[PDB]
Amino acid sequence: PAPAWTTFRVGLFCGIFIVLNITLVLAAVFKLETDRSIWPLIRIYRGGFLLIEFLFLLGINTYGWRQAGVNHVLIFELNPRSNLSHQHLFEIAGFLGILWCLSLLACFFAPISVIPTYVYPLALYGFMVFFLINPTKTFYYKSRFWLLKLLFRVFTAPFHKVGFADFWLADQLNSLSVILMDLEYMICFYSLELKWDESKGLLPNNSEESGICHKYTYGVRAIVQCIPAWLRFIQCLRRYRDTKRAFPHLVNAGKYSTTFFMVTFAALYSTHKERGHSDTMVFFYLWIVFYIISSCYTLIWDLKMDWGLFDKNAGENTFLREEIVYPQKAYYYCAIIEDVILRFAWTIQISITSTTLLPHSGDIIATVFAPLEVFRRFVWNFFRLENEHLNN
Amino acid sequence: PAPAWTTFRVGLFCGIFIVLNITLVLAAVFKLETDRSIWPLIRIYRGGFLLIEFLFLLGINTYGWRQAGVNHVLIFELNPRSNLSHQHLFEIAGFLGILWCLSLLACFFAPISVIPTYVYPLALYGFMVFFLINPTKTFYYKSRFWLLKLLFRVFTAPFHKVGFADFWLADQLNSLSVILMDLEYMICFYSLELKWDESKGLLPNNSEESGICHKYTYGVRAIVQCIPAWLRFIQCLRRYRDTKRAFPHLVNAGKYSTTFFMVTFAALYSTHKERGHSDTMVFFYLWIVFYIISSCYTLIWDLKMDWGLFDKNAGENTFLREEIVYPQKAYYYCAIIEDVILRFAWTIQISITSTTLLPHSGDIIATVFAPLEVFRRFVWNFFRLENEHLNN
Repeated sequence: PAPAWTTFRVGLFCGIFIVLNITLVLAAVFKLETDRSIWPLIRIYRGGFLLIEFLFLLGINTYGWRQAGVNHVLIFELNPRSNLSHQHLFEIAGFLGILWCLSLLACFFAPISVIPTYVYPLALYGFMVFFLINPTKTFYYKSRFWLLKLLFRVFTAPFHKVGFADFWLADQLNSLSVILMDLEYMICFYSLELKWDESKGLLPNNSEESGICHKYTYGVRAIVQCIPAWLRFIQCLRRYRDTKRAFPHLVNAGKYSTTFFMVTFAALYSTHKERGHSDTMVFFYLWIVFYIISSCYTLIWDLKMDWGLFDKNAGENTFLREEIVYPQKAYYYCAIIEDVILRFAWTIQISITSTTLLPHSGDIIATVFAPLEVFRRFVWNFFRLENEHLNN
Repeated sequence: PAPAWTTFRVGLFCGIFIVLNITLVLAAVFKLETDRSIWPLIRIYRGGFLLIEFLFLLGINTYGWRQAGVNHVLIFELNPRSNLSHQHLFEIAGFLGILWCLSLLACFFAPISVIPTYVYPLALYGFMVFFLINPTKTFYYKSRFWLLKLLFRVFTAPFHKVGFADFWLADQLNSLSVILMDLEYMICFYSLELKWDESKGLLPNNSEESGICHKYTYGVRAIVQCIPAWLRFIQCLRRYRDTKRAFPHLVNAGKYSTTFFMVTFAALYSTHKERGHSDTMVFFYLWIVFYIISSCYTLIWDLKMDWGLFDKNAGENTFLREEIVYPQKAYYYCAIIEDVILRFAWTIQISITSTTLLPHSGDIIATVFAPLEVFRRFVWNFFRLENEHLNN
């Protein structure tokens, strides 16, 4: 039984977040001057928005798991006597939303300072990380260090054994590639083009230094995008080498290997089109070919093995598995169809992120389609854990 | 314990109220011009602010009552199957505070509208009164219906039997004469003063006919002040008539008629000042006397019977009673020290809001001195019902 103080905190945070969003929308529509470049602001705050949203739906997921009766503490090897309820996740999400809204509003108005408007985002991300790395024995002194340990163990995956938590968190990271992409963008912007000992902050894009972060002449953007795929590929390879069972781990390695071919081919087509080479169209051709070969194959891995659906022993449960726990079948069907639709959109977003086509529109497309695969992951987790619980 | 939805609603409403208050303060500091008169607006919203503060303090009172272990249900003679915890009062107070802030902000800014400022208070108070008298079976139907029934019982006190709750709310209304005075000010302003078939709203007015609501006319200012005094007076007269006890029911007659004497002398003094007679200062002298015989008499009623301190069997509890249920006597000492200060100020406020003196500064004193008698009565309730429980 959660104390009422937690629920009161949840309500307080939700209300403050709601009004801050409303007033920030009003300030955006009214106070913003239209000539000044605005895109860097969204490219900076998109990561914060994505993380906050993901935390919220993770809380929803754990509440749903607890209500459905799926014993998840044992399969997560979590401590039964010390576990996090959804209310705490809601408080964390609300507090982060409050700080993000305040930071964006302060950047928007900027009454007075020494540096005009480019001081708040760094302090904001610093507050986030200091919350993450808090060494005191407070603020859920169990969850923070546990998450830090899991993150460090994932970051050095090829040496330690891989469990359920390891690959679960790795795949969750696989859907937040926009986080690290925007992080690298902010480093590149703040290190090379931005003059810290300067004023203003509306440098024209006609300048030669402009768009350097947008260009791929260094070639590290593709790598920084495909880190999670590499991590997952090497974890599944290590799992195979440990257990010596070829079929599942090799298929998983293939599914996670298609994406390096994706990004490498997209980058090569990009450099050949900017170089004006005569035969730039063939790499586009095999680009769509790899599109199909990756999408169709991640689809079959998702629907066949992950959820155990479309099985020939379905029986009376047509279009589902013989044994189910969630009573609403329409939720199953909607999840399948939406999963299919957004699977292609996810790799569309990857391609636009790593291709640098349509500078006017590509940023907008990435922005709109970023907060959708996170929703897909949220809905996916339900059925992944129900299947794993039934298998166990 | 209430369902967590209750606490969540309480937190949400409190947070939105805090954020609305702070943004209203910022807008007033920034947007408002100093030259333009603002006093009518604050005189309008004072009543709503006082009511909201009263509801909050009532919630705190009932929480403390339940915690201290006093059997308040029997003493109020309320049904045990339907009682309101502090959280319900908290959510109602937060809701009304939300609409109060929203209406004040709408009056303040008025970005796009047809009627600038002179419809919102009417709509707010109308919705409040409709909420009070909504005949449907929702939104705490029993509490509102019971309160309406007991209000009807109180307003016909000379005919109906008087009880504990009757005189309790009679006293609460006595300390809340400010809302009645402000309501009559609004009524006369809306009927005769304000310019209806015009625009903008408040405009500088220097004519003699302006400020008639600031004037006493003939008696329209004193009588509204002494409505609570007259009501409590006739309640005590009927009580004496039914039980036939001399001491308390006859001293309370002077208790509630001394304020009548004071307001009448205030009216005569203000009229003499308008006439400018030489003998006027004479009525000033007895004024102070008729000031004194009010406050120090009311005081000797409170500490001796209602709270019942200064008992001859005080013993170890210095200047207190021999039996105290509250843990610390520090609250008792604080109450005793604050009662004397706020009682005199209460009488001063009753004098000033009726004598129509100090035109440019008296209203400021009235505004600042309105929201403390509510706090005084909030302090009073604890000890009053505690002593009543001990008497029972």
